[PDB]
Amino acid sequence: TQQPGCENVCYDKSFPISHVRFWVLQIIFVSVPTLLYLAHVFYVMRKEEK
Amino acid sequence: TQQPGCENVCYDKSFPISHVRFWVLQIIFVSVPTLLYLAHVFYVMRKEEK
Repeated sequence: TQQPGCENVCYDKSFPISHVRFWVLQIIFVSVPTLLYLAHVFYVMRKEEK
Repeated sequence: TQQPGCENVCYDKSFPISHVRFWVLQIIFVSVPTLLYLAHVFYVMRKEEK
């Protein structure tokens, strides 16, 4: 098309969120509970030491 | 503007009819009664001849 601004609005409609950024979000939210448990058990060990 | 087709629609809005063509219409409609009278009196003369 020759319509100004049509390309990026159509791209935005086609891709609400990028694939790689969505996968980054997925992997980060998957890793969050593991890091939470790691830090929690580390501080539990610190409490046990004292 | 970069909008396709805006230039000619704006030209059409600005100039509903061209100036020279409007003046041609004016002069032609002004001449019409003169030609009508000329031909009419010519045929009246032809009738008078016979």
